[PDB]
Amino acid sequence: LPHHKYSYIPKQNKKLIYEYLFKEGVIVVEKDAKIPRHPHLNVPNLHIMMTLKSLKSRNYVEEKYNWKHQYFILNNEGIEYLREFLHLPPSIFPATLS
Amino acid sequence: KKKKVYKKPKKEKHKKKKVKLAVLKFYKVGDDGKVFRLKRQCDNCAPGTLMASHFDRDYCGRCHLTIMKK
Amino acid sequence: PISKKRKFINDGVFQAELNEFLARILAEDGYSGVEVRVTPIRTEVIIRATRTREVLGDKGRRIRELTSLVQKRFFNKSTNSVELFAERVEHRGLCAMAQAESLRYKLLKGLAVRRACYGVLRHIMESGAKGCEVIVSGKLRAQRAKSMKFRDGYLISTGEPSKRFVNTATRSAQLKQGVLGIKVKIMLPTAIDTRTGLTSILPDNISVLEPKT
Amino acid sequence: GCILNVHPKKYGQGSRQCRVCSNKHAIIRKYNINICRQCFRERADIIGFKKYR
Amino acid sequence: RRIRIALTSKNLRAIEKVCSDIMKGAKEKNLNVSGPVRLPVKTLRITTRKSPCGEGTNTWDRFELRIYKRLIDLYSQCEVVTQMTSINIDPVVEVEVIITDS
RNA sequence: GACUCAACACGGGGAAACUCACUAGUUUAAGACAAGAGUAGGAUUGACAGAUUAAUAGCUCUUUCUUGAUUUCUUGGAUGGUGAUGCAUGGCCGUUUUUAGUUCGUGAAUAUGAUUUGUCUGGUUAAUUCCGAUAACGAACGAGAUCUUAACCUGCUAAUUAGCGGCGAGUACACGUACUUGCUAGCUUCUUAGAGGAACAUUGUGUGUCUAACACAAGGAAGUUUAAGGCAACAACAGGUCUGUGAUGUCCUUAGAUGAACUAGGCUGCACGCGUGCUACACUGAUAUAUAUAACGAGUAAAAUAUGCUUGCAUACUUUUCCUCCGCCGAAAGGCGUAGGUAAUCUUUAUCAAUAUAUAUCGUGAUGGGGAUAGAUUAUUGCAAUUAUUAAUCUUGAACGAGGAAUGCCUAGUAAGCAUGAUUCAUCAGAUUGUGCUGACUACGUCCCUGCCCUUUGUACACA
Ligand SMILES: [Mg+2]
Ligand SMILES: [Mg+2]
Ligand SMILES: [Mg+2]
Ligand SMILES: [Mg+2]
Ligand SMILES: [Mg+2]
Ligand SMILES: [Mg+2]
Ligand SMILES: [Mg+2]
Ligand SMILES: [Mg+2]
Ligand SMILES: [Mg+2]
Ligand SMILES: [Mg+2]
Ligand SMILES: [Mg+2]
Ligand SMILES: [Mg+2]
Ligand SMILES: [Mg+2]
Ligand SMILES: [Mg+2]
Ligand SMILES: [Mg+2]
Ligand SMILES: [Mg+2]
Ligand SMILES: [Zn+2]
Repeated sequence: LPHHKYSYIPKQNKKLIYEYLFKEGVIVVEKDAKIPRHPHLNVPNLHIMMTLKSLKSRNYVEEKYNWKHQYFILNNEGIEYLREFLHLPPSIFPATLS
Repeated sequence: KKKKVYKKPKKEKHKKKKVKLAVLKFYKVGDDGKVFRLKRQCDNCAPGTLMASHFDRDYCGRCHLTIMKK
Repeated sequence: PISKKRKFINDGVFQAELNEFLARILAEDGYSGVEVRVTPIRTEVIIRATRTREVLGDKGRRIRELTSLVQKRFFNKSTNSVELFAERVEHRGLCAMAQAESLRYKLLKGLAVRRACYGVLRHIMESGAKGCEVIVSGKLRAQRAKSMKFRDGYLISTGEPSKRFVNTATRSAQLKQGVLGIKVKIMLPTAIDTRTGLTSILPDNISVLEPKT
Repeated sequence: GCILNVHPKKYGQGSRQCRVCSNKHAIIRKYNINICRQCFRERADIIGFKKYR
Repeated sequence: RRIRIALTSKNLRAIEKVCSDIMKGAKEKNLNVSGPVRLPVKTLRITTRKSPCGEGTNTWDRFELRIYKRLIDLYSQCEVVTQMTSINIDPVVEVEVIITDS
């Protein structure tokens, strides 16, 4: 634990977020960068904000902001993208599809 | 409003000085006189974390352990 | 263990967010309303819409994402409490939201403003309405704003009956030159079930029966 | 070091905000509504409040 | 014995109907029941201003949210009473069945 | 920001930090994505100590350790902005106007037209509400109807977290009363809340075209639609709001930021003018003691508490936080310890107030009226009280003897007087929004003044 700067996302945190998104299908972020953690994920809320934001801008997820919340949803191009990133067999799929 | 006057020069950003092959100077071996440490090894970090030989103290960059000489 | 005052407020505020969240996901599919039934076993949410085919998706795939979204937002405490049901509107010619969403859709394609209002008026009166009214305001042609009113039939503005027998909706459309306001008021066929649950077919008319021959 | 958001904000105006806008002015707090007055008057009907006299 | 059924609802339209169904339904099973107890009605009040801006004659509107509550006591078994509740009670009246054992 | 009514205790705007947008400083990247550039013989992140800085911001230097592709860079680009534009818009609100107004079909004016009639001389009404007249005959909005609250019912339906009774046991006094305490036939006057009844000008006299309708009397709880509110028609204003909004169009800015923060100041600064108010000018009073007596409300991821390692990190996610009975301490303000309550169950309401009432002191004297401005001391709220947050005690003791020209609001449980719940709220009401207590004088009209409406008339006005 070498105490790096805040918002210096470790490679272990990014792998945790992708795995949550692939298994589950959707994620809700509740935009505010002062909350220390996500309900279902033990990562600083800011790290989740940046990664989905990057995912959104590459046309992998679409979202819309009801008052005080985020509501992201994955697409088909996202599914093929992550599987190569996370090295999974070609048969596993997100839950919301089955 | 009025545009402020800048008579005070810019404070420059701090960038890290670079030295080539830092670990190679840490250990040196002769034809005789095989592997031999030249610095101090930290106490509370994992083995292999050397600590700096400052002017009058020994300091570790990972745990900030400073052990005072003399 | 909160009190009744705090509990009633929490549920009313809960329904405000959910209705506003779905109108953004289901904007283009004729959204009309939601009724929430929170049972201790499992909580049910009923969706009313016009084009239910696109709402469910292929093999009900998108409703499962909606179920996963609602459950992580409002019911993060548990893991299985919610499902979502879809329903088709009985009479879509009298749903003010359905028409306002319909009129809005045309205006973003570039249809003539006068034809679209006439088209919506004719469909509404075809479905048995006793009266209707449409209003559009904004930058129509010039740089100065103006409002256009279209009426057909009979309408009421004052009193208690105006709240019961009249249906209302409001929407807005974002053009490249600004924002346009769409207002639809539909006067339902005069039934409008009453205080004592019963159809009040006649609001104020005092018709006299024909004496038996 | 880091001095971002280090002023204590446990009370006062900056402690809370509108549930809908994120605006910090004219917040209703009776019965824990936590909504600014402009937003509330729009959504007052669906919550359950009614006008009688 | 001595089981209590409590009803709360924002709606007077429905809560009297449900309170009628239980009283008639329990009478058929030939049960001794105590008639409805109508507790005092309470109202929640909010008085905000119109006019999101600042100008104009200062006008106000008075909002009210009123709550109702009933109370029925009877002598019977718990399991027959608790299944008597799930008789398609319309979902604006939430029912709390409480045993007043002492 | 707003500048007559329709700006000026208004922006729910009671700003110590935050809010905050203004002043002086210092940091951050929380610069998506694409291409490049850089580098695994290392792109970059972080820091003890001495200097340095308001600062314990490695902000930046001297010194050298750590980290590992997260960054860095470079050309496009993209969010964000309490930045400009309410004379580019949506939505909402205020005003003309709470007045009584607005339109259509067919016919007629027509024997060019803009247009007219229907929509009217007259009586009546809160009201184009009615009767009548009649080149017009019929319709629609608005008005009225409708909704909420209040007043009458010993007549219906019910009894807990409501009452009254009934059976004992007591403490006191009388030729049965007061209170305390256990148990618990029946009833609904008192309390709470569901459904119904009641008023229609009913009956007389009078006025009236005897029509539409008005006045007085009787009965009646109620006869100004019984009283108060809610909603609100065509159309308008270049009325206010982009500083409520992930509503939004253009323009500006985007790493030496108009983004996000952090530290200290300011929004309150005082020769003057204006608006809403509070306290007064005393005896129909001030001071002290004592007696009797209301209605609408509100209440429960962080920090803190129990126990150790040399305030840092473990352990309990326990009793903690909101209203607080009672006991003890303290002049007081407050402190300490423990009940009850997620509430017709407890705070607390067969009572949580002040005007009132009784007795005494003062005695027409800027006085015992009035309480500004100042000095010293104490306790709570908060990480922080200085420009004095708020409270408590002792001293000081200003103007003000009923107010010029002008000007506001009011016709009955109303004016005026008197208090109190709630909003904002860590701590601060001289404000707003409700609620109750005591309770007058004057009219039962008019077009003189000021406004708005209708008809006739004049116009060279039409931005009127
Ligand atoms: Mg408009
Ligand atoms: Mg009316
Ligand atoms: Mg104020
Ligand atoms: Mg203050
Ligand atoms: Mg903005
Ligand atoms: Mg304007
Ligand atoms: Mg406007
Ligand atoms: Mg005319
Ligand atoms: Mg009674
Ligand atoms: Mg706006
Ligand atoms: Mg500041
Ligand atoms: Mg000010
Ligand atoms: Mg005022
Ligand atoms: Mg005195
Ligand atoms: Mg004196
Ligand atoms: Mg006059
Ligand atoms: Zn808001």
